[PDB]
Amino acid sequence: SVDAGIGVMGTKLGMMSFFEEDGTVVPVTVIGFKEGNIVTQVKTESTDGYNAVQVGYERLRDRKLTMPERGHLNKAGVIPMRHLQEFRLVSVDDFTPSQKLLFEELFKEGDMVDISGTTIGKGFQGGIKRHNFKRGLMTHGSKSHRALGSIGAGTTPGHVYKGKKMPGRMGGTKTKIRKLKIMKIDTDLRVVMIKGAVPGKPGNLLRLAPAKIVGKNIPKN
Amino acid sequence: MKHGRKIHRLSRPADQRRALLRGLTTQLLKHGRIKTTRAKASAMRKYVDKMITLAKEGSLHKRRQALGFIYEKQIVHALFAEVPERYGDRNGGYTRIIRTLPRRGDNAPMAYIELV
Amino acid sequence: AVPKKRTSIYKKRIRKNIWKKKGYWAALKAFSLAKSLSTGNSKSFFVR
Amino acid sequence: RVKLGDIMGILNKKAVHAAEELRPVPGIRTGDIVQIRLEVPENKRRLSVYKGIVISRQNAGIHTTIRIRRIIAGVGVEIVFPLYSPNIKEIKVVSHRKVRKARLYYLRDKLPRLSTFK
Amino acid sequence: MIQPQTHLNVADNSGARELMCIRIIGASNRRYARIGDVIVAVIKEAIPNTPLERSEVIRAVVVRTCKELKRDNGMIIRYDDNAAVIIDQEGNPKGTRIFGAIARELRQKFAKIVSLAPEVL
RNA sequence: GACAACUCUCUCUAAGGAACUCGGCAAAAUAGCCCCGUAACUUCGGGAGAAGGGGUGCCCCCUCGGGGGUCGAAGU
RNA sequence: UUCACAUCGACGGGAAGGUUUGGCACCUCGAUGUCGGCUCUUCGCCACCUGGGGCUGUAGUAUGUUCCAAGGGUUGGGCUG
RNA sequence: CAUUGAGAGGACCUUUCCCUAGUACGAGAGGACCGGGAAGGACGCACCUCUGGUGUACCAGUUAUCGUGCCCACGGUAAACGCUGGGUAGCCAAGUGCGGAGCGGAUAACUGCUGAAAGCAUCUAAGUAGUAAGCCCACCCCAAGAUGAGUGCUCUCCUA
RNA sequence: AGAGAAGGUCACGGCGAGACGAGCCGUUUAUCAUUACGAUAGGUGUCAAGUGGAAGUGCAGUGAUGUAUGCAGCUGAGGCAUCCUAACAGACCCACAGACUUGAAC
Ligand SMILES: [Mg+2]
Ligand SMILES: [Mg+2]
Ligand SMILES: [Mg+2]
Ligand SMILES: [Mg+2]
Ligand SMILES: [Mg+2]
Ligand SMILES: [Mg+2]
Ligand SMILES: [Mg+2]
Ligand SMILES: [Mg+2]
Ligand SMILES: [Mg+2]
Ligand SMILES: [Mg+2]
Ligand SMILES: [Mg+2]
Ligand SMILES: [Mg+2]
Ligand SMILES: [Mg+2]
Ligand SMILES: [Mg+2]
Ligand SMILES: [Mg+2]
Ligand SMILES: [Mg+2]
Ligand SMILES: [Mg+2]
Ligand SMILES: [Mg+2]
Ligand SMILES: [Mg+2]
Ligand SMILES: [Mg+2]
Ligand SMILES: [Mg+2]
Ligand SMILES: [Mg+2]
Ligand SMILES: [Mg+2]
Ligand SMILES: [Mg+2]
Ligand SMILES: [Mg+2]
Ligand SMILES: [Mg+2]
Ligand SMILES: [Mg+2]
Ligand SMILES: [Mg+2]
Ligand SMILES: [Mg+2]
Ligand SMILES: [Mg+2]
Ligand SMILES: [Mg+2]
Ligand SMILES: [Mg+2]
Ligand SMILES: [Mg+2]
Ligand SMILES: [Mg+2]
Ligand SMILES: [Mg+2]
Ligand SMILES: [Mg+2]
Ligand SMILES: [Mg+2]
Ligand SMILES: [Mg+2]
Ligand SMILES: [Mg+2]
Ligand SMILES: [Mg+2]
Ligand SMILES: [Mg+2]
Ligand SMILES: [Mg+2]
Ligand SMILES: [Mg+2]
Ligand SMILES: [Mg+2]
Ligand SMILES: [Mg+2]
Ligand SMILES: [Mg+2]
Ligand SMILES: [Mg+2]
Ligand SMILES: [Mg+2]
Ligand SMILES: [Mg+2]
Ligand SMILES: [Mg+2]
Ligand SMILES: [Mg+2]
Ligand SMILES: [Mg+2]
Ligand SMILES: [Mg+2]
Ligand SMILES: [Mg+2]
Ligand SMILES: [Mg+2]
Ligand SMILES: [Mg+2]
Ligand SMILES: [Mg+2]
Ligand SMILES: [Mg+2]
Ligand SMILES: [Mg+2]
Ligand SMILES: [Mg+2]
Ligand SMILES: [Mg+2]
Ligand SMILES: [Mg+2]
Ligand SMILES: [Mg+2]
Ligand SMILES: [Mg+2]
Ligand SMILES: [Mg+2]
Ligand SMILES: [Mg+2]
Ligand SMILES: [Mg+2]
Ligand SMILES: [Mg+2]
Ligand SMILES: [Mg+2]
Ligand SMILES: [Mg+2]
Ligand SMILES: [Mg+2]
Ligand SMILES: [Mg+2]
Ligand SMILES: [Mg+2]
Ligand SMILES: [Mg+2]
Ligand SMILES: [Mg+2]
Ligand SMILES: [Mg+2]
Ligand SMILES: [Mg+2]
Ligand SMILES: [Mg+2]
Ligand SMILES: [Mg+2]
Ligand SMILES: [Mg+2]
Ligand SMILES: [Mg+2]
Ligand SMILES: [Mg+2]
Ligand SMILES: [Mg+2]
Ligand SMILES: [Mg+2]
Ligand SMILES: [Mg+2]
Ligand SMILES: [Mg+2]
Ligand SMILES: [Mg+2]
Ligand SMILES: [Mg+2]
Ligand SMILES: [Mg+2]
Ligand SMILES: [Mg+2]
Ligand SMILES: [Mg+2]
Ligand SMILES: [Mg+2]
Ligand SMILES: [Mg+2]
Ligand SMILES: [Mg+2]
Ligand SMILES: [Mg+2]
Repeated sequence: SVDAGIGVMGTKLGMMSFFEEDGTVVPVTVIGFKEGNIVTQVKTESTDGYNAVQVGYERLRDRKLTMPERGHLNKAGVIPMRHLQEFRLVSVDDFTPSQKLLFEELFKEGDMVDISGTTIGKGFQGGIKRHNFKRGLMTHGSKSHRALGSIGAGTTPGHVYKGKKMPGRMGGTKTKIRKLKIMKIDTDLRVVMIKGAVPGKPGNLLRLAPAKIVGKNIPKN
Repeated sequence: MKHGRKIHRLSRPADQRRALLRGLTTQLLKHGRIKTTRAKASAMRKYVDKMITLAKEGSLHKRRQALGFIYEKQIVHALFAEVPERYGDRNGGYTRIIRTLPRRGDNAPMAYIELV
Repeated sequence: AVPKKRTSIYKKRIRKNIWKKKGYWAALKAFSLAKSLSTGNSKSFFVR
Repeated sequence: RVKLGDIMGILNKKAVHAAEELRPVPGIRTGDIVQIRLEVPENKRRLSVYKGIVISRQNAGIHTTIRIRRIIAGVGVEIVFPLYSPNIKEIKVVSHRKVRKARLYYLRDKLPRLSTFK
Repeated sequence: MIQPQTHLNVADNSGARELMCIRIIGASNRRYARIGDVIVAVIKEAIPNTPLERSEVIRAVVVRTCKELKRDNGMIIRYDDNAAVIIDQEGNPKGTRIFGAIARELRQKFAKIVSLAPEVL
C-alpha cells in the first residue's frame, strides 16, 4: 500500500454545521492538531528494503515514555512523542529527521483527503447488528426471533464453512474513509474542517493523507 | 452497550436504588462513618455531597429539598446547624473512602466511608 | 447435548490444573496485600 | 494557545457573532407568532413570506433552529428554519401567545383553529 | 414515506377522493415514495358521476408527505397528510385545478403542477 | 459485582397501517356514569349496552337540574 | 418468394446427465423419518439480465439464433398442503 | 516501538435521464454505435451537525392514597416509570457523509498482420496485434505460529 | 549467592476499551517567563443544554385561580477551571555478552 504524499495526524474534535454564502449547510468534522507531526525517521530502499517516513505526533512528558523509545527520539533530536506512524512513499529525498510538517502547506482548499482512524467499539455483537441479518418472525408460533438461523447445509458437507458469518466483536478497528473534501482551514486555531464523518468519537487519533486514486497517484501495479 | 452512561446501578432497579441511597446517607449523617460495600460507597459519594452543598446555603428552599431526601428530620436540622461551621472552607470533597478486608460470607469487597 | 464419550484421564487433569492456576494469582494478590499491611503506612487501607 | 474543548465551543461563538453582525436576530421563544422572509436562490424579485406560530426552538450553536406551524389552504404545514442562515433576510415578532410548554407538539392533534394566521 | 397499501388524499379536481398506493416507479427497487415520485395507485373512494370510477389503476405524483423534505438551506417541510395528484404519462395532471401547498422541489419534472398551485413552498 | 451476545417478563417507538401469517395468532384499541338516539329480522319475548353521537375536573350563584367562572396538552 | 442447413426440421439413428415418473432391495430399523414457508448459506451451468462477439430472411430501433462468460443480480402482492 | 507481505478475506454491482445528434440509417414513420455528463437503485464502510426514536440520568402536569403533628410544601405506593407531556449525553435510522478507481498485466470466444507445410491460398505451424462485468495485480481490513517464526531503530545486561 | 537490568505483570483511579482476560489512559498532581507537553475519576465553581416560570412573601379576586419579585427554580451522563477526596502502601517475574562449525577480514 504505497501512499501518495505525506500525511499528517490529527485529533477529532467533533462535528458542527458550516454555511456557505448561498445557504448550503454542510456538516463538517473539525480536526484539531497538537504539537507534533515531526518527521522522526527515514527509511531508504537500500537500508530498509523500501521508502518510507516515520512521523511522530502527540507530544508527551518524558517520564511516561519508555527508555527504548526515548532513545529512539534522541537519535532524531526531537521532542518526546506518543504516537509514531509511517507513510510509504515512492520517493523520499525531501525529508530529513527532525524536519517539521505543516498541514497548511500540504493541504489547500477543495483538496481530496483520506481519513484513516480507529472506529467506535460496539463490543460483542449479535448476528443482526454485525451482519444485517433479517430477523425471523416475532409472533406466530415462532421461537427464533434474533437467532442466527441455520448455519450450514445437511449431512454433506457436514461441518460449517470457514468464515461463515457469526456473532463476534464489532468495531474498534483501523478504517479508511476515502475521498473527503476540505471545507475550510483556520490558521488562527490551527484546525481543519472536513465535509462529512470521520471514524471514532472526539479525542480520537486520525491519520490524513492525500487520497490515493488507483489510476493516477499510484504505481500502476 | 453503555458509552458514557454514568450512574451507579448497585444491581438494583430504579426505585430500590434510590431508596437505598437515601437510606445510606441518613446513616452516614447520623453516625459520621460507616462500613459498606465498595460499590455502595462509591455510588453514595454524589448524594452525600449533594446534601452537604445543600446545607451550605441554608435557604428555606434548600432545607425543604434536603428534608425531601433524607428520611429523618432531626439529622437534617443538625446538618444545617453543623455544616457552615465544620465545612465552611472546604470546597467540595466531603467524604473519605477507606477500604478493608473483604467480607467472609460472599467475599464482597468492603469499605469504610467517612464523613471528612 | 451430551458427552458422546467420557473424558480421558490426562485431558481432565489439564483442565482442572487450569482451574487451579487461578489460586496462584490470588496467592500473589494475597502476598502483596499482606506486605502492604505489614508496614502500617497505608492510609487507604484499614484493619481492626 | 487554545485548548481543544475550548476550540469546539469557540467556533460556534465565532460563527454566531459573525452571523449576528451582518443581520441582528430577535429574541424568539416558543409561542410567538412570527413573520419570516426568505431570499430564494431563484426568484430574485420578491422574497418569500412565511408567517406562523413557533411551536419549538432547538438551541444549537450556529445551526440553532426554529419550527413554524401554520394552516395553509386547510393543510397543516410545519417548517424548520436555521436561524442564522444567510438566505434569510428579515425576521420579526408579529405577536405573542401565552403557552406553558417548551414545545407545542400538541397542536397537530388540536383543531385547525389554533394554527390559523393571517 | 408512502408505500404499498398506504392511503392518500387527492389534491385536485380529477374526481377521486382517495387513493391506495400499490407501487413505486422509476425508483428501481426502492420501497419509499417521497415527494416527487410517480406511484401507481388505485382509486378507493371517488366523487360520484365523474370520469373516474373506483377500482381504477392510475398514475400519480406525490406532492405531500408526513415525512420531512430537506432542502439545502437546511430548510425542512412537514405536512399533516399524505397527498398525490393524478396524472398522465406525459407529466400533465388529468384534473385541471389543484389544492393545497406544494414545493419548488417539483418544478423540475412537473411544470403544470407547480403552475396550478395556490401556494408554493 | 459487572451491565456483551442471546432467551424470557415488560414500557415506548418516526412514515405507513395486516403489506405479516396457515389464520389479525399475539398485541393495540374500546370501557364507568348521565343524556340524546337505535336497523333488518322475529317464535312479538327479543334483536339491544344495536350501531352512532354528546356531557363529565375545580370553584362560586340559583332551584332543590340550570347559569356563570377557571386551570390543564388531556377531567370516570 | 429463388434457396435443405437465417429460422424450422418430418422418417430414423448416436449420445451425455442423474433434476421427473419408475425397476432393484445393497442400505438403516431402537429414537438413520416425506412437501411449503422463515433464517442462513454454499456450489453447478443446460445464460433470465448485466460484459464481449459470429450469422441473419441484420437499413435503423428492436429481434432471432449461436459462441465465450457463473463476477453480480434475480421485486412486492391476490391465490394454493 | 515501527513496519515488509507469503497467505487470507471484503469490495470491484446496476438503472433511467441529458450532451454527442433529431446526426448517421431510411421514401417516410422512426432513430443509433463509440465516447463524455448528471441524477437513482441495491449493497458496503463509517457517523450524530441537522430531522427524529428511545433515553426507569433529569424537568413539568396530574388522579387515588398513606406518611412527614396540622395548612403549606415535599416523600412513598399504584410491579421491572401510577398515568401522561418534554428531553441532554449515549445507542440508533427513516437522518448525514463516503465508496465502487485503472491507455495496469495475461487470457476465453472473435477480429487480425506478416507467412510456410501443400511455388496458390491460409489469423498458425515460427513470430506477433487488438479485445470481455471473467482471471491476476492495484483498492480496503487482517496478517512473520509465514516454525520458511522476516527487516529496521533504540534500550539493557549490575555486585562480590 | 546478594541484589533487583531494560521491560513486564500486579496493586491503585479510571474510560468514547470491555462478557472475562485483553486495549488504552492515568498514579502527586509541575514549573513557566513567549505557545502546547503535569487534572485519571469524583466533588465544588462556572458555561453549553433541558425543562418552562421555583419556594416564600406580596398584591387582585367571594373563591377556584391569576399576577409581580424572576430566562425564575430544579437538573446539568456534556465542556472549561480548581488538588477538596481517592490515585496511599507497595508486591512479584526478570540481568551464562549470548552453545557448536566454517569462511572473510586484521
Ligand atoms: Mg465500546
Ligand atoms: Mg423479514
Ligand atoms: Mg417469543
Ligand atoms: Mg466428517
Ligand atoms: Mg414504583
Ligand atoms: Mg418495587
Ligand atoms: Mg452534579
Ligand atoms: Mg436537534
Ligand atoms: Mg388562558
Ligand atoms: Mg372490481
Ligand atoms: Mg386566484
Ligand atoms: Mg440485568
Ligand atoms: Mg410506529
Ligand atoms: Mg404516529
Ligand atoms: Mg400515523
Ligand atoms: Mg389507516
Ligand atoms: Mg384480506
Ligand atoms: Mg396476505
Ligand atoms: Mg407474503
Ligand atoms: Mg386476540
Ligand atoms: Mg391489551
Ligand atoms: Mg398506548
Ligand atoms: Mg369515555
Ligand atoms: Mg384508557
Ligand atoms: Mg327513542
Ligand atoms: Mg319486519
Ligand atoms: Mg324491546
Ligand atoms: Mg343477526
Ligand atoms: Mg335501549
Ligand atoms: Mg352505547
Ligand atoms: Mg347485531
Ligand atoms: Mg363519550
Ligand atoms: Mg369525549
Ligand atoms: Mg368544563
Ligand atoms: Mg365570574
Ligand atoms: Mg362549564
Ligand atoms: Mg384550556
Ligand atoms: Mg374539555
Ligand atoms: Mg447437418
Ligand atoms: Mg438386506
Ligand atoms: Mg439417535
Ligand atoms: Mg455456457
Ligand atoms: Mg450479452
Ligand atoms: Mg448477438
Ligand atoms: Mg429490419
Ligand atoms: Mg454470472
Ligand atoms: Mg458465484
Ligand atoms: Mg446466481
Ligand atoms: Mg413472486
Ligand atoms: Mg506505546
Ligand atoms: Mg501494516
Ligand atoms: Mg499479496
Ligand atoms: Mg496459515
Ligand atoms: Mg484478493
Ligand atoms: Mg476494477
Ligand atoms: Mg438526417
Ligand atoms: Mg455511455
Ligand atoms: Mg452511484
Ligand atoms: Mg442526532
Ligand atoms: Mg449531540
Ligand atoms: Mg419521548
Ligand atoms: Mg437523543
Ligand atoms: Mg398523619
Ligand atoms: Mg396528607
Ligand atoms: Mg410523588
Ligand atoms: Mg408505603
Ligand atoms: Mg398490590
Ligand atoms: Mg406497567
Ligand atoms: Mg415519558
Ligand atoms: Mg446513506
Ligand atoms: Mg490489456
Ligand atoms: Mg492474444
Ligand atoms: Mg477471420
Ligand atoms: Mg505466399
Ligand atoms: Mg493474409
Ligand atoms: Mg504460434
Ligand atoms: Mg476487465
Ligand atoms: Mg465498471
Ligand atoms: Mg518476529
Ligand atoms: Mg529453523
Ligand atoms: Mg535464515
Ligand atoms: Mg526493574
Ligand atoms: Mg484497573
Ligand atoms: Mg494486563
Ligand atoms: Mg505510588
Ligand atoms: Mg474532574
Ligand atoms: Mg472528567
Ligand atoms: Mg411563585
Ligand atoms: Mg414541583
Ligand atoms: Mg383576597
Ligand atoms: Mg435555557
Ligand atoms: Mg493546578
Ligand atoms: Mg490525598
Ligand atoms: Mg558471537
Ligand atoms: Mg567455540
